[PDB]
Parts: sequence; C-alpha cells; structure tokens
Amino acid sequence: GRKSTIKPATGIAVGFNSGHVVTKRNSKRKELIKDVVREITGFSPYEKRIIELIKIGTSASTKRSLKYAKKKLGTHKRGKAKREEIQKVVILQRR
Amino acid sequence: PNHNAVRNNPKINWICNPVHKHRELRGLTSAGKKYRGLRVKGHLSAKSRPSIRANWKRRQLIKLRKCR
Amino acid sequence: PTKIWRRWGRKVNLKEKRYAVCSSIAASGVTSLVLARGHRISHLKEVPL
Amino acid sequence: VAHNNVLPNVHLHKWWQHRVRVNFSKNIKKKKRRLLREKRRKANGGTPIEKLHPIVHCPTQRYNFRTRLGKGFTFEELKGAGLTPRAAQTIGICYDKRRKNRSEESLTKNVERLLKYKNSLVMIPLKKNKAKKGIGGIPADADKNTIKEFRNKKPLLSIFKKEKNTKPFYETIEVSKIDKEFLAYKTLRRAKLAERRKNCRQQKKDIKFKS
Amino acid sequence: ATRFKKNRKKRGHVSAGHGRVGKHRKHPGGRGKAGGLHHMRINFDKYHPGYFGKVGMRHLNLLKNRTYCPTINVDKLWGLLPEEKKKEFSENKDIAPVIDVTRKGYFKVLGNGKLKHNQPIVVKARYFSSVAEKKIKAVGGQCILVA
RNA sequence: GGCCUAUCGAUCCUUUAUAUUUGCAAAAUGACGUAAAUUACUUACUACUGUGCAUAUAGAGGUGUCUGAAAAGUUACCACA
RNA sequence: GAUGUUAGGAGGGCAAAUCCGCCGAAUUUAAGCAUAUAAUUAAGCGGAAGAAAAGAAAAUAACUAUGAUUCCUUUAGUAACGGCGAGUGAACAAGGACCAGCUCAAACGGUUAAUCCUUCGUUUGGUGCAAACCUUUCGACGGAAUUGUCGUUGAAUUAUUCCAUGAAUGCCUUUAAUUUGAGCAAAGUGAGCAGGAAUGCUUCCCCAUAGAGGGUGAAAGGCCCAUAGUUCUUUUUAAUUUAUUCAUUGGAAUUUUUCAUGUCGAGUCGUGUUCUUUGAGAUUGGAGCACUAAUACGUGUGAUACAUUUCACAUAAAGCUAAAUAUA
Repeated sequence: GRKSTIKPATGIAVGFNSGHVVTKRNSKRKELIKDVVREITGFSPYEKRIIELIKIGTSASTKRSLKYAKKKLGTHKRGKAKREEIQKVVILQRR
Repeated sequence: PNHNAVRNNPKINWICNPVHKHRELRGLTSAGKKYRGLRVKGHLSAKSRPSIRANWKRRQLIKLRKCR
Repeated sequence: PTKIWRRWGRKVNLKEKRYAVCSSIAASGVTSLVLARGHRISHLKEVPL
Repeated sequence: VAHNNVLPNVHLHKWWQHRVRVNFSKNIKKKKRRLLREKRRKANGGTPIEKLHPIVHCPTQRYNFRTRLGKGFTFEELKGAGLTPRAAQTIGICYDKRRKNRSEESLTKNVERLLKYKNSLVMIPLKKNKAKKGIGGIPADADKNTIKEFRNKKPLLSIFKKEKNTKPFYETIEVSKIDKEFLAYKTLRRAKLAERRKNCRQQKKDIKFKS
Repeated sequence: ATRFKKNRKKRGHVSAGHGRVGKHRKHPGGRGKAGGLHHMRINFDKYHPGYFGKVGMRHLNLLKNRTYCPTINVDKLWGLLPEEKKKEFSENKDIAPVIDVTRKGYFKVLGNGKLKHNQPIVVKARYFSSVAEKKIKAVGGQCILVA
C-alpha cells in the first residue's frame, strides 16, 4: 500500500497512507566519446535495416520496425529503446 | 608466485599464499563463481551460497542434544 | 548394535526440581526420617543441627 | 497404517544414519566460549570488549512495537553526535553505510545514545603521559590521577544492553473526556474499501509531480 | 526402561507374542501410505475423510509476518489489569482505565461474554469486531484504532 | 421422467456454464466519473474498473478386470523362493 | 616465435576424517511399473587447509522498516512440488553465537614514472657458547616498466587539531596473570593370635589442605611410588614506573570559503531455444546453441504470462579478508 511523503500518514492500521505516526524525513565527455566511436564504427547490420524502415516513415513500416527490433534484441523494453534511438538519429540526419 | 615482484607488492600479494593454488580447478575464478551460482545473490539463488553440497548437507543434518 | 544416539539424558522440569529440593531439605528436617535412612544419629541433640 | 492414528510422515527415508550428530558438548562448549572471551577481556588492558550498537525498530508488521540492537550507526547519527566514522570506529562505535534515518525520532534517539556513551568514556593517552586534545571529535586524553582512580572503579556495562520498553498500558483517563460518537469499525472497513481509488489518485499525483 | 517390556512377559512362546498361525512377516501390506485409493482405501475413507486431491487457490509465498494477528475476547479484557486496580475503578466512577491491547501482545478484539454494566472503558487496539465495537460502546466506552 | 422390479462410473485433468463471490503478493488499468476547488503532489464522494492465467460452484468428456495400472509373446538353454 | 646441461627458481608423488570442483548410477520406494522415488547419494576422477567455503548488497522488506559473511535456536513438516500417488520440501522475519572491513579497475597528477626487480655491494643494531638467526640505510651496475608502473580517491582554500618524524642526556622498576618442564613432599613397619608371607584378625597408637591411583609374598592413609600442598624456574602479556630537552622535513582529520558535478567491469547481461537442475509453479539455478543490449532520469530486483506506467530497494557482468563453524 502506497504512502504519501507529504500530508503525513493516518494513525490507523489499514487503508491508504497508513501506519504509526512518526514524523517522516526527506554530461559532455560521454557525448564526445560516442561521437568518435560512431565515426570509427558505423551502424549494426540490423540497425541499417531499422534505418530503412524508419526512413520509409509510415505506420505499417514503423510497426514492422518495432516488432523486428523486439525479435532481434528480445523483449519490448530493449526493442523500443533502440527504435526510438535510431528514429531520433534518422530525423537528425535527415535534418 | 615464486618470483619477487608478487611477493614484495602489498597489493595483489595474496595470490602467493599456499591456499590459492589451483583456483581454476576449484571454481574460484570468475567463471567458477558463475557456474556455482555465486555471482547472483538474493533469494533467487537461494541454496547456493555456502556451497551447494554444504547447503544440502546442512539441510539434511539431523541434530540431538544430551537431554534431547 | 548400540548406537551413539540412545536417548541418554532427560529434560527434568524446573518447577519439579525446585520442589524436590525443598521437600528433600524438609525431609532432612524430620528426625525419624534421618534415623530411618540409617544414620547412627542416636545421641545427637537435634536433627536440624 | 492402522485405524484411528494420524497418517505417518517421517522424512528419514533418504539415508540418515550417516548424518546424525549428538551434542554431548553443550556445557563444555559453553565453558570454552566463556573462558576464551574472559581471557581476551583480561588481555585487553582492562578495556571493555563489547562494541556499541544502535537501537532499531524491528522489521514488518509482526514486531512493529518491539525494538532491538541493530547493526551500525549511520553517518547522520555520527555527525549529529559529533564524530566521524573512522574515529568512531577506533573507540568501538560501530559504523555502517546501509542504514538511513527514515523518521525523526529514531535519529534523535540514536544521537542521544551515542552522546551518552561518548560522555561516559575516558581515554588513555596513546604513548603514556603525553595527553592531548586529539582528532575526529574523539574525547580528549586524560592525566594519570583520573585514570588510576577510574581503573580501580567497576566498569558499568549497562549501556551495551538493549533498552527495556517501559510498559504503560495500565493508565487512566477521565470519563467526561471520552468521545462516544466515534465509529472505529465503520472507519476501518470504509478505509479498506476506498483504498484502490485513493491509490488511483495518488498515482495520478505522482505522475503530475515528476514532469 | 528395558526390564518392563512386553516381550519379556511372553519370553518363551514361539511367536514372541505375535501369532503362531499367520506369523509376523516383513512389511506385510507394503510400505507406509501405499494402500490408499486401493487395498487400504476403506481405512483411508473411514479415518481421514478429506485426504486426496487439491482444492482452492494457490499462494506463491505466504510470508507469514504480514497476516499475523492474535485475538482476545472482551470477556478477558478486565483480567489484563491486576485485582487491586480493578477494584479501584469499580469504586471510583469519574475515571476509567485505558487498555492498550498491543502491550500484552494481542491484535484483534472479539466479542465473547459480558462486560460489567456501566463501567466505561477505553480500548486501544489494531483490530475490532463489529460486535466488539457495539459492546464497548454499549457500556459507554470508546474504541481507538491505533498502530 | 418412463405401472413396479434392470438400463451403469472416484481423484487428477480437460471442457463449458454460474456470481452485485474472489485472487494474481509494494502499486495502478471504469474515470480525473461526479461535485467542489486553484492554478496544486488540493478536498470530499461513488456496488458495478485492462488482456491472460487461476479459483469457488454445476454439468459434461472414462476408467465394462465395471470402489478406476497406460502393457505382448517365448524358454525342451534356463535360474530362485 | 624458436633455440640453449646458459643464471636463479617452481610444479609432479604420497596422505583424506573434515574440506573444495567435476562426473555420475542402480539396488530401492511405489505392495507391479514406465513419470516420480532411491539421490544433486555410492562408485569414478581432479584439488586445498589447520580448518576450508563464504563474504562487504544488481539483499530483504512493504515496517515505526532492516542492513557483509558463517553457525546455532527457529520459522516448518509450513509456503510449495508431486502418477497432486508414493513421497518430497524452502525462504523472510524473530532469539542468539560471533561481530571487521576493504582495493583493483574507472576519474584525477607530465617544467619530466614520482614505480618495480636481479646481481654487486655497504652499515644502526640485537640475540647465541658457537652455529646461526633477527632487526638496519645506503649507494652502484644491469634490466623490467608508458601496449601504463606509481601516487591520489572530485578540486583547491580557510581556521582548528593531530600523526609520523631526528638528535642529546635519562630510564627498562615493581607486581599480577598465563603456560612449560622443575623440586621438596604428613603419621606405625607397635604388641598378641592363626598363617609359607600380611596389607588379615585383635588391641594400643597416630596423620590428613594427602582416605586419588598404582606397587608390595592375601583387603595398607601411616611399607613404597605417587597424591594434597607449596617452593622455584620456563612460555607470553597485561598492569604498574620516567622521561626531559632541542631539531627539521613529510603526512592526516574535521572546519570555512570557493568551483567540479565527474565515474561506475559486453559476445557480458538479457531474450528465444534446447537440455539439465531445482521449492520455483506460462522456468530456481546452471549449461549448449541462436540472436544479442543499455549508460546511471541508466538496468537490475520486488517468486503467474503480458502490455501502458508508478513506487520502494539495490547498483551485475573484476579482486581480497579474522571470527564464530566442521572433523568415522
């Protein structure tokens, strides 16, 4: 059960914000290195496919890309993070 | 461990002791820590920690006292 | 075979043990019981000595 | 298996004779532990060998009203006392980094406890007859006379023990201060019923705050 | 111990006190709990009614601390005071005892029995029954929910 | 239910029904709904509140060696109780 | 990269109770048996120590929160697994024992690698009869080391306060323990009787802080060794006693005030898939294979698959470390 870090807890034993009544208490180098690495190394092969899907720029193509990324890395979380990161690169490069 | 540079240095020194012969044959390398399940602590690795055999032996161990 | 793990001892109970001590001391108090226990106590002046 | 008697359930089925151990050692082992620790205390220049510990409140629902010795005073508690961790460590006050003072009362209570121990202790000059003010907020050294007289005194160890909670349940209130209109049961069940919706709102506030 | 045992009473008697005709053979039904559902089914039906199969919801780790909560009935409540104190309250109407149910290690107050009529009492506890609240109120006392 | 005397099936499991009954373990998913309120981590108040899985209750899927092991032969080469 | 009877060194084997890796059964149980069970056992093979292993949070909780590891007491025959049969089976808290923390790597330091090592030497000691050990600073000449050793543990700066420091003269006393070997060690060899010979039987004497044990021609406190008791000497380690002057280099902790807000282990984690293993259940751990990440507002836990998201708690993929604890 959630607590509140302001409006201190009710003295009762159950329900929301409950319990005993004591007074509760209370990036530059990274970019440079990454940029150097990108100039040396370029994209992954899968990343190249992902770039082409993002470049197509449609709901079907983007949906396919998200699913593809999920298959390649395993799990939604990793795939989504990668798709957003590549998409951001594609927008920036296109600009 | 039979050459002075490791014997002198107070850093890293420990590996010269007689008790660290053959770490790789005993599961006392990073790989060793891995396959014994010693890398991951917490409830998830449960029984591994004092050694897998040791843990089994403690759990089996049946104990009596003089007066019961 | 006889093993190492016979039930050798017994957990005798605190309250009972205390009572046994009190009662044993009290029994010693009584003249007839000491004599009965077989001591040659015939010429002693008093049993709580 | 036969008639009324409960179902059998004895887990000696995997080999167990090769696995008994019978402790005939109890009293002798106890005597040994005592003798070593006593010997150590005797060795250590008449100093106590016990280390100070914070009082803490027990984990979870089960023991919420009870209090016991923890492990390690935290940085806030040391700072409040007027000590720094290494210095504290030398005079037997035990440290940690892990604890964090969640609520006010516990911090105040622990700094008072540290202070009481600190005020009590009297310090031997390190290299003899060379007494100085010293570092880290450790209490300053002392002369020969005070030390000599103090060594002769009994070292009272009461501070090391756990604090007794003084019972105060047998307590009295005037009848005409009682408020009889309250419904405790109703309040409780309603609070339980309303919990999900309150969480739903709280979650929304938390989202709002973070942006 | 040994001298009292049953076998010494029967000591020379061929069966050892264990039946000439059928004799005592090893493991005579099969081991332990085996005969359930089949040849010892009648014993299992007749002595352990509900035994076989599974029923109800699963619970992955109980973590028993969460759900701990000893009970007391109101009936015993005045008994948590010593005698002399109780008499003093009976004599003097103007004051009443508070009772903190936590200090004696109980969490929920239940409703068995009869309280002394017209002694108010203030009850501090984590949990109450519906009945208990009504009874405590009926005698003019108050319930205080407290952690 | 069939004029009466016959016409048949445990546990696990599955399956589909039922409910203003419940769970999924620190939390949330109807709905910022209804009032207010100020510009916000605001206050009340609401039987009905994601997917999937699970329970509880009720049938049904079958055990004809029918109170319910998933099971073919052979030994004149043979062993043992 | 070879090569060297080059110079200095090391490993091999034996021993296993406890201890650590593997590899790995079945008899058995189920009244049969095939999943289970026996059992992460036995056998097989490798490796250590006086104990080992584990260890300094990718922990638990959901509280008024705890807080490295091990062990005991316990939770618990419980949650749970299982022809949901036979049977198997944890964790958290709580009470204790003990109680100890740490360093690489990463960052930072170039008007100068401040490191490290062999060989040659060289001196302040102390013990010891001698043998010998044990302390002790100071240089060479080689090498090694920037494909990264060393220092530092954000950075300066204020006040306060400490610690190493070096020289002179002085001073090593009394006790307490502790542990070895050492000594010394109380009174009857009194009648009489029967006996081969009392230590027996009487009876008259006694000693005991010793009437434990043993020996002696039959049961001996006084026959003997020993025993009780002490007196020394041995081990180490407490307490106590005395330092005082002068000397300079170097380091540390708070505290002010600034300014910097930095770093954090990849074919690894993860996921799929397999097989194994488990209390682990739409996978507990391991393992093979395939795919293969993110940078701290990250990513990992929060025991039912998932999405969209809170919040608590942690900081993986490098290392070490006493204690308790175990011993057929």
